[PDB]
Amino acid sequence: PSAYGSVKAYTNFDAERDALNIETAIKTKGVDEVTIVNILTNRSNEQRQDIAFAYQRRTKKELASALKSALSGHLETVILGLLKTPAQYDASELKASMKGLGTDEDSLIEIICSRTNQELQEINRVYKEMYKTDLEKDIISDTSGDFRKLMVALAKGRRAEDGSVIDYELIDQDARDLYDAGVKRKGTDVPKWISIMTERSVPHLQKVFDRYKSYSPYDMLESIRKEVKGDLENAFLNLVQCIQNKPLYFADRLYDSMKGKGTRDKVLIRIMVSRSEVDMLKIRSEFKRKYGKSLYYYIQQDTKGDYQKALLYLCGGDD
Amino acid sequence: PSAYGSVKAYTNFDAERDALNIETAIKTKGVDEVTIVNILTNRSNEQRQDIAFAYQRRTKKELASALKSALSGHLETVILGLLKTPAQYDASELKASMKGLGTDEDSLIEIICSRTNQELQEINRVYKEMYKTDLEKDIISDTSGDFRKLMVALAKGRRAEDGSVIDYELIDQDARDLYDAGVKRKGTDVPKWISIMTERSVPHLQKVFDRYKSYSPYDMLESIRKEVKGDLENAFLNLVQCIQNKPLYFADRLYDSMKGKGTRDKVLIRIMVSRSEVDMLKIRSEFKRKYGKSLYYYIQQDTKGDYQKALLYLCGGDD
Ligand SMILES: [Ca+2]
Ligand SMILES: [Ca+2]
Ligand SMILES: [Ca+2]
Ligand SMILES: [Ca+2]
Ligand SMILES: [Ca+2]
Ligand SMILES: [Ca+2]
Ligand SMILES: [Ca+2]
Ligand SMILES: [Ca+2]
Ligand SMILES: [Ca+2]
Ligand SMILES: [Ca+2]
Ligand SMILES: [Ca+2]
Ligand SMILES: [Ca+2]
Ligand SMILES: [Ca+2]
Ligand SMILES: [Ca+2]
Repeated sequence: PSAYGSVKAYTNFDAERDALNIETAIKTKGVDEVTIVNILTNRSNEQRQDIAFAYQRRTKKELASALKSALSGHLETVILGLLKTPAQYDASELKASMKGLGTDEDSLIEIICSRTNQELQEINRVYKEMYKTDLEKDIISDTSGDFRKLMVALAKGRRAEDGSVIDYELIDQDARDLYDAGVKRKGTDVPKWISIMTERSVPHLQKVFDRYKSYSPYDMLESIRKEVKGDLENAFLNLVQCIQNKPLYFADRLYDSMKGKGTRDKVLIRIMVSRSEVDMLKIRSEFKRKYGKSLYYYIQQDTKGDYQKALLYLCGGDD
Repeated sequence: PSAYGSVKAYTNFDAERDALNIETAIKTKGVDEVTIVNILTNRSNEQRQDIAFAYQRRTKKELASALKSALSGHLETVILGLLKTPAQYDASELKASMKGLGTDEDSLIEIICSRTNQELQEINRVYKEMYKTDLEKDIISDTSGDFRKLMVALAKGRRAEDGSVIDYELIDQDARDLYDAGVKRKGTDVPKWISIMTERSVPHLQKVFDRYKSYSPYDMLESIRKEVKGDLENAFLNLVQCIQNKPLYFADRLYDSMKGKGTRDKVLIRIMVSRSEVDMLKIRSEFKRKYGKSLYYYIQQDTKGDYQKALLYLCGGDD
């Protein structure tokens, strides 16, 4: 169990009682959204599975579809998201980003770039069972060129596992190689860049990016903005952020989702849901440090209603 | 479904008739090995299955069991081998290689590196279906290290599968990558090697190896002999030979089993049996081309008795 999540297993818990309470609030006049939120936002993801199992034993009807009926708008999205397992959620999100004409580059990049080997292995499995097809083949189908190559590599989830040993020689070499394949020469050797950033372990790459500043006038992120463009650039920039500092990566995505006019609800929700039981505490930490005010504070200003309430619960506090 | 095999189905078949003559030969005084070979080594594997059935039905005893008792030495091994189905044979040999302290690396490598996806799948099914445990597990328990990773990957039999289109860009990239991962750098990146050599299709790798010769002063085989050692080396050398020219791979194996004093009978017998209905013609072709005389010739010189005849029948002709 991750210690940096914001949402934790409810101390004293009973699935069957929750199921009853949920249904009650669902049957009530005008629906008792408040209750449904108060319960689901304060139960771990695994406890939610049990509640969905119990609710079906009582009503013979699937909790998800029931709640889908009683709810609507952004709130519905949030709840239906908190009910799926992490892999199911991520799988459905990856499927959604590729559904129809076009590709939601942003969201495809976000998931594939931040998930770990362990998380990806489970996603590939669930994605197959859920959509009777492989994530890979789906990815190869909606993307092309170098972006496709990069996304396929990351989705494999075969990055080397971090070793107890620091390979200073390899770090330097990988550093020079990154400089030689880009800033140092006209054009770019994208395959070399891809090879290294997807195969080396994160800890190792973190040091590589540091050594890299010793050979290049520009750091990795900057060098990227200069060497590539389009979806490719977007991908590398996201991936490098996830390697250097993931909690920070998400705090920035969260900031971008609310900073301006309106709200990019699709992004805000996915993060608040998927990272609630992972590193929400570090994210809030990085967010508060960088922007001056709490994440909580931004959510208050950008959202309202039960929807807001839901998000503020997943946030955890820092009011 | 193997136009290049030397042993093909006997036209006027009669599982019954054959079964009878077998029983007669077995019950004859001193045992009539001559007619037993004359029959079994001229009937297709699928046919021998029917003969085994008709025989069991008539004697209430198992043909294999009967012959094991009636025969001995090298002949017994040849016959007992021919009675098992391709999958069953490979399975047993495979198991035979790992049973007992230590591991017969050569036998294990030969089978794992030369079998195609289809053949491997059926072996995986028939293996557990025989020793009540996944082949992979047995392999993992007997193997260790880089050697293990390679054997496990090959065993899965999930190599890319063979297309229409030649991917020139990928052929070059793989070659350059193989060099960058081996001869060009201090040490070796065994994972990248395993990755490329186990996941790309054979027609593709053949070109990869040719193109590789454009980056390195030494070809793949030689590069391997310099980059790695022990079982790992042994495996790679075999694997690459199977990719470049399988019939030649086997001709070379057959030649090594007889070139010197005595005879590595196990190897000779396994190849003669396991390849008799697959590519024995190309193997004989490649053999005569490289060594001057025919395979028939070498077998003739290295073996005698009824054992000799069986091998000569499995071989084909080309006196
Ligand atoms: Ca209401
Ligand atoms: Ca609804
Ligand atoms: Ca699409
Ligand atoms: Ca788009
Ligand atoms: Ca450049
Ligand atoms: Ca650019
Ligand atoms: Ca806003
Ligand atoms: Ca005799
Ligand atoms: Ca015997
Ligand atoms: Ca053993
Ligand atoms: Ca050994
Ligand atoms: Ca080397
Ligand atoms: Ca060596
Ligand atoms: Ca000899």
